Amino acid sequence: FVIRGDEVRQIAPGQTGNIADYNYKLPDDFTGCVIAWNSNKLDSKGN
Amino acid sequence: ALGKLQDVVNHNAQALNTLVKQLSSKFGAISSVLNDIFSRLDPPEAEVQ
Repeated sequence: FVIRGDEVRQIAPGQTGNIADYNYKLPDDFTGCVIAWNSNKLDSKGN
Repeated sequence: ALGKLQDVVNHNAQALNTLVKQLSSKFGAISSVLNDIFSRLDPPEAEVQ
C-alpha cells in the first residue's frame, strides 16, 4: 500500500488522525513496525 | 466500667471508616473517578492511571 507518508508520527502506534479516521485506521496499539526505503523517485511521477 | 467492650467496637469502627475514606485518596492521579478518567483520556496512559 502506498501512502503520502507526510505523517511519520501518525504511522507509528499512539496517534490517530483524519487519514486514520477515513482512509485506513491506525490504532494506538499496532504490533507492526515501520519499514521504509528510498523508492519515492521511482513510484512518484493533474495525475 | 465497660470500657473493654467499647474499645473493640471503637477500633473496628475506626478501621472501617479509614478503609472507606481511603477511596477518596488521589494517589497522584488526574482524578479519583474512573468514569471521568476513561471519558476524558485515551487508553494509552489511562491504562497506567
